[PDB]
Amino acid sequence: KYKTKVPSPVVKCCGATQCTSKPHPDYQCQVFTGVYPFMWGGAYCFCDT
Amino acid sequence: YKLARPYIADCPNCGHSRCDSPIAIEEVRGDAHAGVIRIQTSAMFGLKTDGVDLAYMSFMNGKTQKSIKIDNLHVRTSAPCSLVSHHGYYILAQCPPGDTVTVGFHDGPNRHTCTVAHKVEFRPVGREKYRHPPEHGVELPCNRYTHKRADVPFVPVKAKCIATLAPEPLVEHKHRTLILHLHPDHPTLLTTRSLGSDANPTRQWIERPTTVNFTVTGEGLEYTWGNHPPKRVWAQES
Amino acid sequence: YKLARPYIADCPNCGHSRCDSPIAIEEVRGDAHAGVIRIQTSAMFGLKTDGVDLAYMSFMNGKTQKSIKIDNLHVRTSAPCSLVSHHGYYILAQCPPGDTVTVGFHDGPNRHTCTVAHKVEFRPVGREKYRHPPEHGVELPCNRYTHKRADVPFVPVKAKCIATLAPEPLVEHKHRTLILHLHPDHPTLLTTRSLGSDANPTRQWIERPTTVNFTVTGEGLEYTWGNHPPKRVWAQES
Amino acid sequence: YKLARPYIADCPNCGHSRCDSPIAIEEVRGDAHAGVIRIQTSAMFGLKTDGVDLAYMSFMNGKTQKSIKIDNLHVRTSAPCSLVSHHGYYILAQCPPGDTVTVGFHDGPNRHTCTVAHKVEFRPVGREKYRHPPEHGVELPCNRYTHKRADVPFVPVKAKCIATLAPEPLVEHKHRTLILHLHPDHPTLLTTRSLGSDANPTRQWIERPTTVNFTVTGEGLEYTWGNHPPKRVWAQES
Repeated sequence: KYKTKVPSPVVKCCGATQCTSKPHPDYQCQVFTGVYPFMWGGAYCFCDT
Repeated sequence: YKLARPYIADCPNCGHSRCDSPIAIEEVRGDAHAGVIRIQTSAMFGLKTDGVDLAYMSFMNGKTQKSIKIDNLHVRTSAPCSLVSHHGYYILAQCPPGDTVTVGFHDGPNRHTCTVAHKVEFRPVGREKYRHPPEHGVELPCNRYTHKRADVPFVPVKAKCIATLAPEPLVEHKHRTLILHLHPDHPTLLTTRSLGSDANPTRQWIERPTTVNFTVTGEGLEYTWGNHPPKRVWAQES
Repeated sequence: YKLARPYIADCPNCGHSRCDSPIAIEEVRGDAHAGVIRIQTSAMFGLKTDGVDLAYMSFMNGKTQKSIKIDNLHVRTSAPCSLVSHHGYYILAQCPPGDTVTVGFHDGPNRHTCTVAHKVEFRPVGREKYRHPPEHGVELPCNRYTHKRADVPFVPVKAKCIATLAPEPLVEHKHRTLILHLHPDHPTLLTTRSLGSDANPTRQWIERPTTVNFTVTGEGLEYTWGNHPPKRVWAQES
Repeated sequence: YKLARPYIADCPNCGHSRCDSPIAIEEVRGDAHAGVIRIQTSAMFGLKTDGVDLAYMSFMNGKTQKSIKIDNLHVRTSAPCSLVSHHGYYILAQCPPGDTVTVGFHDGPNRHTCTVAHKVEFRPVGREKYRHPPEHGVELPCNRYTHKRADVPFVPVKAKCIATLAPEPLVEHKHRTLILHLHPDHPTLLTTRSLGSDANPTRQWIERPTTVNFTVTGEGLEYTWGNHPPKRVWAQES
């Protein structure tokens, strides 16, 4: 019986974020670009893409 | 000895305009079919300024890390919870599911509560899934926690924990055939097999006064009648 | 009647605020299909230190013997509940479940809530159980209690309690046939028998707009349609 | 604009037997699939003596436009709740479930608090309604209402609420035939029709790993997996 751990995600405003692998059993990440436009969208960020 | 002490923390869910709360929880294990829950808290019982006691707590209550005896720092599921043992960093209380553990301040007309959600997987692993511990009847598989401290955490255990029941089936042995006159007042999982060489792999949930006839090899049979682990009968003819 | 002075009783689940609390239920008696419950509390209602009143109570708090007006001390099963009559150690109140009674002060000391799990009795009337009295027409048998202020328990007494109804049955009398177009909003027991020169021993459960055709001899039929007592026609329209 | 004056109104349960409250909720709109609530109160929120503000309300209680801060009169579930917008006679707030809203003054021994059990309404917006916001999935259009006023009632709107998602219809391509292994974690409506010459008129509610095979003519098919409006595939091995 596993426990799912969802930690807060690494957001880089005005730059790419690259995944850092962790040996947790079904560790999965995905990098999503252009997540939050100018100002609010779910985080405030000056940069869009 | 514990290496952490209570602190004010943003709650996962607390009342809006009160989310800047004191008293919080880290993780909880409730994977048990036990009525007891193992808590890793940051609103710690089993920690005073001196460390581990059995009836004292410490908290940062919007104040500072300090202790008093259990009074203002209350565990709850959403209703009261009575602790059993305190072990520093880890707290043990009964708050049966362990998916919702609520540390809350219950003074004045207002009702302040921070509640923390947990990543527990409580699943069947026994011979049946069943009700949480009461006081009555025979146990069934659980994954309880230790009920005393060692000062850091309480250890994980598999054992068997209490379950309610009703009068066990009136068995009648007769020529190669065994009738079970049943009187459940509570849902029982009935599992059968003959113990001779006849398979009889028969699960059924039963409730209410009914009869269930089974074949026997004449060389016993098991009928497990829920809220008990396998019960077995035998004889030259059964 | 309201002899002697109140006492505390152990609350099965209370906070760390109290536990040795007042207003800790011993028994509750139901069978009511009204929303009323007769409660036996450790604390005495209808008695203050002045002796017998009708809207004041007294309690041993396990810390103090004092009385108040019912305001600060409110009964609840989630929301507040208003008492109706007091008979010393017994309360009679409108508060529908009675299965669990939670008496708490959200004004008086700390945030006190005692919640009690205790004795109850409830029964079907023989058609459908209900515990809501609306203002929808006909009533069915129920239990209620007296409002004794003098001679300890309020004696059980039969009463009439309004039941939920639904859009009334469109009866259509026809030749040798009486079709009952029924339009429940709630499960109705339709029990019928014909009247006059026929009589049908026929139970059926109805819910949702349906038709149910019955024989009639030209001399009507009785249909009892759940949450109503017999509605009968003896028409030559039949 | 708002201009419908504050008033008092009777609320079923306050204090013990108190019911003479202002600030009492009359009507509720729960059009949202989120935990936000649109409230119609007797008391006017968003208006003080100064006219229109963003963090003041007004009420009568012996007054007619007397105002206090939205923290003095505090909304709660069983913990504080902070409103978000005022549209006069209507309040709109975030209160943790949006299914229990209690607007109350917990000031002094007379404690008036009105509670109305609010609701969350889920209605088609794709080709099916959908569940409350969770961790899973991504936001989709939901039934809702405006969450800011006009400078009296808030108006309906489609806004965005987190949908429970789970794996969408996992298509398995075969010779012009598509079996759709779909694996919900939540009640999803599966609607189909082919977009080839054929059609597959099938509404079915699904939960958990199942298959639903459909014919195709090699010219596509639609599967709507409710909470979304039609999704279409066209002549793959479809």
